[PDB]
Amino acid sequence: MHVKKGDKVMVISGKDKGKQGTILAAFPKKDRVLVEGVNMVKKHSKPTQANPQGGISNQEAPIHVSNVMPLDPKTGEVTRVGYKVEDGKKVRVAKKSGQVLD
Amino acid sequence: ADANEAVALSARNIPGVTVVEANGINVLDVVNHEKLLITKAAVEKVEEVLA
Amino acid sequence: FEGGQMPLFQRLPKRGFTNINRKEYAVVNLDKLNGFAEGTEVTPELLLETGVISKLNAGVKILGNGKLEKKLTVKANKFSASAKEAVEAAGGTAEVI
RNA sequence: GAGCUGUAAGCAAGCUUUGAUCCGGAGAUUUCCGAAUGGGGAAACCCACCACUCGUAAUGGAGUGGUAUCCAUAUCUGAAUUCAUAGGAUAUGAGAAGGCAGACCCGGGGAACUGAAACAUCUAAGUACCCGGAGGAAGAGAAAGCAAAUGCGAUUCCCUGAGUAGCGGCGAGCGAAACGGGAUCAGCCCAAACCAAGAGGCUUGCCUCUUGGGGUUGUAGGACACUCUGUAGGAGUUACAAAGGAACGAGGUAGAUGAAGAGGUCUGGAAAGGCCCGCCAUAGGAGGUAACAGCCCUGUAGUCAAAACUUCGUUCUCUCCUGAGUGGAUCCUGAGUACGGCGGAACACGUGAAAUUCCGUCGGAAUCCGGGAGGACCAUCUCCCAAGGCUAAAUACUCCCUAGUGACCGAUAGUGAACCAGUACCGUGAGGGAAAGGUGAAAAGCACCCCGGAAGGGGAGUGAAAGAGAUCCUGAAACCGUGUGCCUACAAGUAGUCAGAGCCCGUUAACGGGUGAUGGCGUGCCUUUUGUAGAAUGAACCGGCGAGUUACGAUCUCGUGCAAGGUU
RNA sequence: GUGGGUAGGGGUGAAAUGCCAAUCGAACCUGGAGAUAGCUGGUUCUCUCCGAAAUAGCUUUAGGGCUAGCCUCAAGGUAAG
RNA sequence: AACAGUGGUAGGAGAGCGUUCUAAGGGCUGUGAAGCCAGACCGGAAGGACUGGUGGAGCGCUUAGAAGUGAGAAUGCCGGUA
RNA sequence: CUCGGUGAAAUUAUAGUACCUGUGAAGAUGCAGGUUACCCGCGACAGGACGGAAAGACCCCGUGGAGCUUUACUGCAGCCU
Ligand SMILES: [K+]
Ligand SMILES: [K+]
Ligand SMILES: [K+]
Ligand SMILES: [K+]
Ligand SMILES: [K+]
Ligand SMILES: [K+]
Ligand SMILES: [K+]
Ligand SMILES: [K+]
Ligand SMILES: [K+]
Ligand SMILES: [K+]
Ligand SMILES: [K+]
Ligand SMILES: [K+]
Ligand SMILES: [K+]
Ligand SMILES: [K+]
Ligand SMILES: [K+]
Ligand SMILES: [K+]
Ligand SMILES: [K+]
Ligand SMILES: [K+]
Ligand SMILES: [Mg+2]
Ligand SMILES: [Mg+2]
Ligand SMILES: [Mg+2]
Ligand SMILES: [Mg+2]
Ligand SMILES: [Mg+2]
Ligand SMILES: [Mg+2]
Ligand SMILES: [Mg+2]
Ligand SMILES: [Mg+2]
Ligand SMILES: [Mg+2]
Ligand SMILES: [Mg+2]
Ligand SMILES: [Mg+2]
Ligand SMILES: [Mg+2]
Ligand SMILES: [Mg+2]
Ligand SMILES: [Mg+2]
Ligand SMILES: [Mg+2]
Ligand SMILES: [Mg+2]
Ligand SMILES: [Mg+2]
Ligand SMILES: [Mg+2]
Ligand SMILES: [Mg+2]
Ligand SMILES: [Mg+2]
Ligand SMILES: [Mg+2]
Ligand SMILES: [Mg+2]
Ligand SMILES: [Mg+2]
Ligand SMILES: [Mg+2]
Ligand SMILES: [Mg+2]
Ligand SMILES: [Mg+2]
Ligand SMILES: [Mg+2]
Ligand SMILES: [Mg+2]
Ligand SMILES: [Mg+2]
Ligand SMILES: [Mg+2]
Ligand SMILES: [Mg+2]
Ligand SMILES: [Mg+2]
Ligand SMILES: [Mg+2]
Ligand SMILES: [Mg+2]
Ligand SMILES: [Mg+2]
Ligand SMILES: [Mg+2]
Ligand SMILES: [Mg+2]
Ligand SMILES: [Mg+2]
Ligand SMILES: [Mg+2]
Ligand SMILES: [Mg+2]
Repeated sequence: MHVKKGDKVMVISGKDKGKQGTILAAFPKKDRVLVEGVNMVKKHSKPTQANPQGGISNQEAPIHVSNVMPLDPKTGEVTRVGYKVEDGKKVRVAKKSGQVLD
Repeated sequence: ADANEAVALSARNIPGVTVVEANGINVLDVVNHEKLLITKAAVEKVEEVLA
Repeated sequence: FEGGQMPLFQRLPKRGFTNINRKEYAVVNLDKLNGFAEGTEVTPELLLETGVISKLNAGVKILGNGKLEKKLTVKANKFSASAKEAVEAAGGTAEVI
């Protein structure tokens, strides 16, 4: 995917449009990402053994990857992603500025 | 008149703009497009066949 | 089928035979020859090329319907008696080829 | 290139930038059954022998490999029987076997229903089916041809000839071919004379056989003689002999790169939508993304990329290799063949005037001063040279793989099968053969409280929506209910219709809506019938599905173009 | 009782055309196959213009068919009817 | 305008309605598409609107084109329910 | 048969489904004229609904089939020569 776990991204669509956050987890098979503070859901968990009390847990739910864009290191604006070969390694680069994202 | 590559490539992606050679003119393409942009060379080539 | 009444075709006799060596000619009346100008050698190749006849078959026969008022050197496989007269009568030459 | 340990949640235990999962090339492993092949067997089981190995003192046990039949080749034995041969034994074989793609191809065998308005010749049809053989194609193929020209020049396939010629209980029907126009194109090798060498029958200078050379045909060619001439330029593994290697290029089997808007604002759960503005475009294919996106993502155009295996092409290498003329002394040029009688079959062609091709049976040529064909046959002329073989391409088909397309289907449709379907189920078996798609954008899949044993429910919460809460989008009708405005217990009813008070309402505002005491009139619908309310037929009801179509010919009308021409 | 054999133009029958997987004057399955059906049934929107026949002849024909008769549409002839 | 005509089975002829798809043009639609439900509206018929409810994403209109184009009966088939 | 539990089926155009005499496709719950009849059940009986069941086996028709027969026709196997 164009983003990965650890990237600071802006949410560009949905209720949380405008909200920045770090990708806590990525789901390549579903093309979804878990962004911190984004798309909070109230799960109604019954008393288990693992969770003894239960209760209504506020937790992040995954959003679609195409609803996030990585931030340009220079401007701080959203950027599309290109790739260049640097030191043999491939690196993502911000198309807006030119600089390396990762 | 002849197969112009640069014209054909340049117009390819514009919606509602088709490029043909003089021999490739047809009723449906003429009637379906509002404007008909012919070169002088092409008009001569069309008049060769039809007249 | 006539519901079992002996059908018409079957009540009537067969007649005749087909000749294996039957010649049919591309007929050309005198009125068609008026299309050409005077002095034209009207050959079968010319008649076919101009499209006076569509196909040659056994050959070109000139027939004597209509008028001829053109001095022509008509070259044809056959002529009717009146056609050969009419070609010759208006200055022309009927030639069997 | 950052996640991963599949469906599949979940805990668990782990793996992974020291490169995992994942994708492609090449390998390894690959129980048992199955041709199944050590022997047996009711497939997926049982029981062996022989080597070697593990184990036991030894028996018993275990592991690995070999051990079917037929065929080919070789070697060793060699019966009755003397030599022999049959037979037996052993060794070497990537030798065969079986499967399928329900297709296409070539053969062997071969129906009937049906049509003929019956039926037997005939048709259906050399179809279906069974069987054998294949091959990527097959078959055919280099004139004993077509024909009747100042000819053509292997075969195959397409158009046309032509529904013609013809065949035909001359019925029903069956139905060419050549010429002409195209696709594609390619030609070759033997047998024989003869020569050389060797072998075994000496038949004793003859004959037969096996290798190599020679040779390849028609106004004849070859052997044979002549004089020429080549022995390495030309050819080649697609026929024309047959193996192999390298290099270079272009493809295939993974991939890489890839322009431009979260523009503002408005509704909204969400904006890809509206409105107002930009921008890219060799990219406005497509799919996805919370509603419809060229500019959000995956991509697309373009441009790149392969360690490995693989396809094609090219070049070299490699390998192989004389082909022209003149003479007619003899010799050679496909024999149980051609052909014929008899009996059949195939030819469009049904025994006919019946050529031509093939099969069985019997008879049986000529052999260059020769032979065949030109639709009985003869003569003349013309064209050709059988009885040996090989041969690419144009052609057919699609179980598959890749990319794509559709005035094709959209869950009773489209495959039988959108779903764990050839399943469930049915049948002894062959075999028959279903039904069954949709929560949401996201599980955020309803914590908690209450009634209840539970099921189920009422709140609460989540959500845009829960009357989206699990065969959970929409949710028709039949059918089943609850409530009640009008009517109804003296009435004789195809149930309506027209007339009509009373009561109850109030509209798409109309000389309105609901109900209906009572009066008049009035025997459903369909089919089939001379005639049906019919005591004839059909329908329990509701829903879905369910019947003059398409192709190619013919003809007529209308229309259009051109017109003694029109059209491919 | 168990294990076997005979198979459909066939088997088996102390014979009834009996029996051969709840099938028998010729089993069952699949195919030819959408056999054929001059027979019966069915054949789906609307309005308008016009509107029959149930007869003759022939027919292995009689509840079928063909031609004629009668209907319809168009174009002519024109004014015959 | 005038005059005349307009029952109808088989059946001939004509003019139309509606359905799905396509083309072109022009539109509608989350400020709510199709479908569904209801109504006292409109047209000579087939049929067509309008309004409200449900529904939650598609769909008309015009002209032409193409058809798996219209069901109440087949002891029709499948489902559901009497 | 009554009560509690469970709960089919054939059939069925819709039915507010009298009687008589007549009428009519000639045998009417449904047509005509009369006669009679308050509304709803439960147990019984079968006269009718030409009741249900099964597209009459009889009969006829089809240029439909099948099995059988023979000095029907045409063939074939077998057998003899
Ligand atoms: K027959
Ligand atoms: K018949
Ligand atoms: K998105
Ligand atoms: K013959
Ligand atoms: K013979
Ligand atoms: K010849
Ligand atoms: K099905
Ligand atoms: K009610
Ligand atoms: K009344
Ligand atoms: K009856
Ligand atoms: K049988
Ligand atoms: K028997
Ligand atoms: K059985
Ligand atoms: K007529
Ligand atoms: K609506
Ligand atoms: K029905
Ligand atoms: K009746
Ligand atoms: K009774
Ligand atoms: Mg991009
Ligand atoms: Mg018949
Ligand atoms: Mg091959
Ligand atoms: Mg092969
Ligand atoms: Mg071949
Ligand atoms: Mg070779
Ligand atoms: Mg990219
Ligand atoms: Mg914005
Ligand atoms: Mg939506
Ligand atoms: Mg020869
Ligand atoms: Mg002759
Ligand atoms: Mg559905
Ligand atoms: Mg289906
Ligand atoms: Mg079973
Ligand atoms: Mg709802
Ligand atoms: Mg939805
Ligand atoms: Mg629902
Ligand atoms: Mg009263
Ligand atoms: Mg009284
Ligand atoms: Mg009667
Ligand atoms: Mg009755
Ligand atoms: Mg009947
Ligand atoms: Mg009934
Ligand atoms: Mg129905
Ligand atoms: Mg029995
Ligand atoms: Mg058949
Ligand atoms: Mg007639
Ligand atoms: Mg009328
Ligand atoms: Mg009247
Ligand atoms: Mg009509
Ligand atoms: Mg639709
Ligand atoms: Mg509405
Ligand atoms: Mg239909
Ligand atoms: Mg009880
Ligand atoms: Mg009556
Ligand atoms: Mg009477
Ligand atoms: Mg009576
Ligand atoms: Mg009465
Ligand atoms: Mg009865
Ligand atoms: Mg009957």
